[PDB]
Order: sequence, then C-alpha cells, then structure tokens
Amino acid sequence: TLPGSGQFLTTDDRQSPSALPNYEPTPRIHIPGKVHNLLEIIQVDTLIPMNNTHTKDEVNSYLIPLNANRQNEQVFGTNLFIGDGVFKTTLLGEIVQYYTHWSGSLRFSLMYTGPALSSAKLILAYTPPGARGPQDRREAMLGTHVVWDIGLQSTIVMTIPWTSAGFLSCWYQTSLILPPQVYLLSFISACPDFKLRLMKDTQ
Amino acid sequence: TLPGSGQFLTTDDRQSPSALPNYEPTPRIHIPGKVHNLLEIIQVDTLIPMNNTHTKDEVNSYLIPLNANRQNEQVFGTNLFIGDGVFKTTLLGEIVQYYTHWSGSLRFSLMYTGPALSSAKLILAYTPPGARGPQDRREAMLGTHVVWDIGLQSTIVMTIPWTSAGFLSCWYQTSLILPPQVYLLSFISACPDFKLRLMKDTQ
Amino acid sequence: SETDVECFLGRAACVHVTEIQNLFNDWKINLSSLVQLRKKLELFTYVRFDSEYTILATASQLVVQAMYVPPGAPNPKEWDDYTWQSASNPSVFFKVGDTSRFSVPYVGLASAYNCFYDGYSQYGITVLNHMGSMAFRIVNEHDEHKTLVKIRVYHRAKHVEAWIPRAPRALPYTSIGRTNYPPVIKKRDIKSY
Amino acid sequence: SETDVECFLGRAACVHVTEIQNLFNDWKINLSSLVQLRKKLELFTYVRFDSEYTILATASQLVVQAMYVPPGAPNPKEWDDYTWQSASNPSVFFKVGDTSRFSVPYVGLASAYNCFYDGYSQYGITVLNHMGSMAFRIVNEHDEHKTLVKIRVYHRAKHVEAWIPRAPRALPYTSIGRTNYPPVIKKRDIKSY
Amino acid sequence: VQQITLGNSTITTVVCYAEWPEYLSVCRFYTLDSKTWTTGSKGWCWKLPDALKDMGVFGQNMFFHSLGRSGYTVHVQCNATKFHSGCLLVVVIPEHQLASHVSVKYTFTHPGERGIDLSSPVKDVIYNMNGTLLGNLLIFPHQFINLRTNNTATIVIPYINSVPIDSMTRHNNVSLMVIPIAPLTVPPSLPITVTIAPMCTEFS
Repeated sequence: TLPGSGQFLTTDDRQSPSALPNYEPTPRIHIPGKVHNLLEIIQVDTLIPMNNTHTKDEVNSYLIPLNANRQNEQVFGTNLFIGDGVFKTTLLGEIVQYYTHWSGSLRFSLMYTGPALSSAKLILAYTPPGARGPQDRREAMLGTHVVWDIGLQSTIVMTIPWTSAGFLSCWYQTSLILPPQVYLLSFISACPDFKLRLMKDTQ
Repeated sequence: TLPGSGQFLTTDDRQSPSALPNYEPTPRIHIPGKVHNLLEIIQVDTLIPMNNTHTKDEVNSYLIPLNANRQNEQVFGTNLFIGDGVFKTTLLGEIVQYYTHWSGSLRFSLMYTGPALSSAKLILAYTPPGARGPQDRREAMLGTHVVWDIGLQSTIVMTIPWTSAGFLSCWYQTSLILPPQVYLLSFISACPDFKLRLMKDTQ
Repeated sequence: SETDVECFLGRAACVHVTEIQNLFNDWKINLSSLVQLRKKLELFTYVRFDSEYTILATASQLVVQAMYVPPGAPNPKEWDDYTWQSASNPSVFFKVGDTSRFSVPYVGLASAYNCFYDGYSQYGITVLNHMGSMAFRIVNEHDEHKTLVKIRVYHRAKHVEAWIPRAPRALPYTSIGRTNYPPVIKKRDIKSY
Repeated sequence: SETDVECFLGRAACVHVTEIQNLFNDWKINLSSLVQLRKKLELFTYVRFDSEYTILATASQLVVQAMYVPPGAPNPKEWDDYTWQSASNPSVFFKVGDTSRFSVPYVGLASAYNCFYDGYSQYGITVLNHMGSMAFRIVNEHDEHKTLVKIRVYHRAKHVEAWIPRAPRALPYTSIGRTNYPPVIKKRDIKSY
Repeated sequence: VQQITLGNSTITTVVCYAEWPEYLSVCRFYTLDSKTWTTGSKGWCWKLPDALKDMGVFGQNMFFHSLGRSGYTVHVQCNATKFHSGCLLVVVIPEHQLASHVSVKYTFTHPGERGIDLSSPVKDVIYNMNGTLLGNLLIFPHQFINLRTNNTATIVIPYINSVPIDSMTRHNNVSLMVIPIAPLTVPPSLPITVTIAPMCTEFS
C-alpha cells in the first residue's frame, strides 16, 4: 500500500458499491428549462438595486431617480466591485461571490420609463481601471461615451470591455424638458466570454 | 501485501489524487530565459574572487593586482578544489557544492584591463594533478603554457583538460612596460562535458 | 468547467453532525438544513442526483452500523427493536475511526426532487424529496464504560442536474421546508462612486 | 539527468514542523522558510510547479484533518468555527501514525510564482506566490487527557520549471519575503597555492 | 554602420536571453544625463520602465494606461581617448529586489531618470543589493566596456514578466546597473552617456 491509503479525501470522487443495486429508479423525463452551465443564466439581465441611499429595501430601490431642471449634474455613479456594495445582491454578485476570480466581459443596460413627452441627453462615460472617475460632465464627454437620446430611444445597451476596476457616470448634456420625478431602470448581465474559477464558499 | 507497504519513502515519486480536480489553473505561457539543465548556466563565465588576501569583500576582490617593474615574479596562483577556498563562492563552487562528484572539462579565462600603452608577457602554466606546482618561471615555462601577449591580445581563453588536482601559476616573462597599479580579471566556466551526480545538501 | 452543475452542487458536504453514546438518532435526509448547501439548492426548483454518503465515526472519551431506511420502512424505536434486523434495511458495519461509503439511487417519486411545492399534498410537507432516513447504532453490549462516538456524515451529490433557475436567497432561514422569512441591500449618496 | 530542474528542486522537503494539542495552527504556504530550499529557489526568479504534500502525524505523550484553504477562503479562528465545515475547503481525514497525501494545482495568479517582485502591488508582499493556507485539527471531543500530535509535512515540487537564473545566495536570511541582509569570501597570500 | 536612426531622432555610434522583443509608435532614443565615472564611483542603477516615466510620449503613456509592455535597446557610452583605461559592468537584473540601507520606500526603488548612485535601499555593491556576491551576477546578459578594447555596450532586453501586461508604475521589470570593476586610471573624471530607446512598446 502506497502512502495516503485509507484516507478520506473529500475532493476524491470515486465509484462506490450501491446499497440498492436492484432498485430501478423512476425514469428521468425532460423537464423544460434545464441549466447546464451557469454562464447560461448570467446572460439574462437583472435589475440593479442602484439606489442604495434608501434606508429599506423596496421596489423603489430598483429605481434610479432622475429630476427635471438639471443640467450637467450627475444621475448615478457606481464602482465595479463584484463582491460588495451595490452588486453584491444582484444575480451577478450572488453567483460571482461563490468564486474568487471573475475574468469576463459585461453587458450593461439601462431603460428609461418616463412619459412619452419627456426627453433628455445622458452621457454614459466608461472610465477604465487605473484612472480617476470623472467628477464633471466635460471630463466624461471628452472620454469614451455614447450619446443616448432618452426621448428617441428608450433602451440602450453598452458593451463593457473585457475587464479581468473602472468607473461609470451619467450626466445631463441638455436639460430635461418636462411635460405640461422620473425614474431610470438599470440592468446588468454577463457576456458569453465570462469565465469563473476557484469556486469558494462565503461564510 | 508485500513487505514495506504503508511506508512513506520520500524518494518514491507516485501519482496522487488531486484535491481540486476541476480547477483549471492559469495557462502556462512562454517566459524567456528558461533553464532546462544546469549545464546551460555553468557554461556562462563568472568572475573569480581570486584576491582573497583582502580582509573584506568588495569589488576590488574580483581584481588580481599586477605591478610594473616585476620580472619572473608570480602574479596569482590557485588550487582546483571546487568545494572550498577561492572557488566556493563562484557560480561553479556554488552549484558544485550541492553535489559530490564533478567529472568534467573546464574553460578558464582571463581579461587584461590595463591602459592601451601597457603590455606584458605572462606565462599561464597548467600543472596536472600529481606533480608539484611550479615555484619559479623556468619550471612553468618548461611545461605546458600559452604565451599570451597582454599588450596585443587583451583576452585569452585556455581549455583545461578533462579532470574528474593540478596547479595554475602566472609569471612575467618580460618586465611590464608602464605608460609615461594595474588589474587582471579572471573568469571561470564549465565545458559542455561537465557531468554532475549524487546531488547532496550542504548544512 | 467549474461552473457546471455537476461541479457546483456536486461537492461533499457534511449534512449532519451528531454524537452517539455507548445511544441513537434518526434523521430525515434533508440537504436543505445546511444554509451553504440550501443557498446553492435554492437557485434551482428541481434537482435530481443519486446520493453518496461517506461516514466517518470518531470516538471521544468499536463497530458503527450505518443503516439507510428506504421510504416506507419503519424506523427504530428502541436500540433493541426488531427493525434494526430487518433484511430490507441495508446496513454497513465499519470500525470507529475508519470511514464507510455507499451510494443510494434516486429514491424520489417524481422525475426530480421537489425543492419548492406550490400547493398541498403542509405547504412544504411533500413526500417527493424524501430520500428516506439514516439510523446509527454502536453494536456492542453492556460495555462497562460509555464512549461517545462522534459521527460525521459527508454527502456528495453526483450526476447533478438542475432546472427552473430561481432567485438567489439573500436573507437567512427560520424553518425547515418553509420559505417563511423574519435589509440586505447596504446603504451607500447614489451619485458618489 | 540529476541536474535537471525536475530533479534539483523537485525533492520532498519538510516545509513546516509544528506540534498540536488535544490546539491548531494556520500557516501561509511559503517554501522560502527553508534556507536549504530557499537557497535553491533563489537561483531562479520565477518557478512554476504543481504541489504535492505528504503529511505524517505522530503522537507524543486519533484522526488528523488536513485542510487546504484556497486563496480567498476564510481561515479558522476557533477550533469550533463554521469555517472548519466549509464545503470548499478540502480536508483529508487520516489517523495519527499514518500519513496523508494529496496534490494541489498551480494556484498562482500569474503564469509563474513570484520569487522576487521589483515593485509594489510591501515590496515583498505579493499575492502571486500565495498558494493558500493549511489548517490542522485533531477531530476528537473532550478527550480526558491531552496528547500532542507532532505533524511533519513533506512537500514535493513536481513538474518543476524555472526561469531567469539568479545569482546564488552566499549570506543568511533575516526576514520572510525580503532580501534584507545584515565576508563570505574566506581569506587565504594571493600567490600562494 | 555608425548612424542608428530611430524615429525623429538620430544618434552617432548582446541579445538578452536570446529572446527578441516581440508583440503579443514610441520607439526613439532617449539620452539621459551623462554620468561622470570618477575614480571613486561605485556604480549606477537605472530602473525600467520607471527610468522613462517623464520622457515625452513614452513617459506620458506610461502613466495614462495602467498596463503596458515594452522592450528596450540600451546604449551605454563611455567615450574616451586611447590613453584611458577601465571597465564598466553593465548588467540587467530582472525583479531586482533591493535590500534596505521593514520594506524599502518607493522614492528609491523608483528613482526615475537619475537612478541610484551607489556611491552616495542598500548601496553595497559587493552584495548586489541582496546578499549575493557581485561576481555571481555574470549569469545575466552582460558585456564589458574596456576602453582598451571597446567603447560602446548594447544590451537588448525583452519584456520579462509573469503577466502579459502589468502596471508599469508599480513594478520595474528590469533594472540597468553599471558597476565599475576595474577603476579608472588616467594620466581625473570620465563621462558616461546612457541612451535608452524603447522598442516593441505595448499598452492596453
């Protein structure tokens, strides 16, 4: 017998004698919605509780408030820590916090729910890791951004570059023209290139 | 079970169950300067701290002093013990002292760093093991030597025969003609035929 | 390959930590007692896997019988019941300090075990995810001193399959088999990075 | 063939000699604590090998749990912590007097471990050569006397690869992960054979 | 022959680990302050890419993008007549962990274009800043500058690091050191001009 014989290594998956070798279990049928890979379900976009400034959790916590008669102010702003803060309870931070290293591309989306008469221009500037997040509309517009006209197109989808932490700000280019409080809906998902390794256990 | 079962022989390399069989480690890329064999790096010549007559280690310790108005004197002289004395700290004696038996050919080199106007004739006599090292210039010149004109050729390379301990002396054939202290640089390396066996552990 | 369900739910967890005397304990097989395994199981509605128990018995100051009681067999009521000797209850005899290992097939009645059941057959009392019960007894007789044999059962789900992904659980548990709960989203302002 | 790096660095060394009580010790995996292994590792800048531990537990006047804690998992703070039962921490159960044996893959973040790092991420505090941590506990309960189980861990580097050969170390060490030093060339005259 | 032209600049004029720098713009000759090899000099140490942290577009893009990856061609010149003697040791030390004169502070491990004059981390040249003798440093790619024999030394350093790209402001990949082994004896000072040209410079 070689060293380490008669030990029980919990990570050693071995075949074992069945205690009921004759019992034929009930046959397996095809139930719909099988998930083979967790990268199948992080592809689905889920709401971000971005308004953590609320003291209790409620559906309003999924709503980023936007206000009329605001130009050059900041709408929202977030870090990309996928284990604490605002992302810890989303589907991304709920599966990501089971592992240690998350190398993969993200798809970050927003949806405007205001009235059909309202319109606004928001700057979605993406600051990569290593720089300081913008604190005014000009540093953000001088960078990488998409000019999304909320009045025309109610939904924008932005592909965040491969990351393997960077900042994200929103600014009013023009004033919000109101009809004669509005809310923003933010969604997060993962691109199909999102790997996951060293599965851990939170305590 | 045969005798010696359930023992842990430290030199018995065996396959073992992995504790993390699913973890795919980060893939290995080609970093430059891989050393597969220690005979690759003992081929590179390194300085010899030949001037151990100094009471502290300093860069001058790599310098063998040569002096003008010296004929028939001895420049330097060394034994070939590759585990103690002057060779114990060179790259040769630092890898050689991890093993017990060193059977292989050496390449012993010198480099003159004097002024462009200086010249001298040194006798590099190699005395094989079993004889007594020369103590005058005539016994050395009557033996195996290379007449290296430092004034003309600033670098000489001497192939030491296969050894598996012998002596090495240096003598001024002619006087050193100075311009209107000089230093010698010695290098040691191993020929590609240098075997190494019975790796040991110094304590 | 670490995100596959065969690897995510299929790792040996300790489903029960008990302590026996030299007397017995029965335990309904319920993997949802572990909030680390329960928090992984509740991201899916149905999950079907064969079971695999590795049982480690440790003394504290011998032979351990590990009996898997299938659905419908009677559980022991005394240490000297006749049910301990029923031929349909498989039992494994191993020494204290060693470890036992066996596998039980999919003993549910549906095509998968029911992690959640929206209805009545007791909203949570369902017989579809009942895998049976485990009884343990130190087979000995009037030993002149009592030695407590701590038993550590390690279950590993193998051939894991999952369906109907569910929302991840943010809050703790209060009961077994019921979703009854007693702010998880931590407060930051909203514009500050 | 004895000068190959698979044979020069790939020999089982005892990386830690501890003594437990019947209570625990955690230890950051650092092969550079051994000046015999550290003097061999510092002739190379980066070295990448899978690990292999053979653990010998000896009593002195039982079951030994050898848990490899991967990077990022919490270390135990009490002997009765919940972290001892975390399903992601692999643990091997073996008797005192016997020996355990398992292998851990390359758990560094770079393509090789960093033996030297010229910069900051603490000049020596780098997370690239962190292989995790090992915790050991004698699983027993209120045993009426305390028996000290000396544990001897033997690590053997396998699939050894090395790069960037470095100058051999002549002087001793003063700290862990730092090259800070407090004459090695012995005095003879220079012409005397 | 003697007029290596690189970009908009022009100058008048040993592959490390036999691995040529190669990709997975900013290639120009930067001529640093000329060092004075006096009779009592103990050596020089230049950190890369930290030695180029403020030199134009190279030093700017070093601070703008976090991750970068650059190779170098290092020309070290000790111009002299045919009466001057001496030899300088130009070595390239990957991940040159310094020993302090507790960890070594950032201002000295990252000294910039001036580098560290070892005649002023620990500055003991005998222990290579790490307790290893200077003589065993010859395993690295070197070349001797004997004014008798030569006057120029060229060292081609590839990108030597364990990640394909890394933050250039917190980690020096390689460090150029020039340590005088044979002292300058002259019939009492001699300038050394070091010109660093980054090649195969990559960014994020």
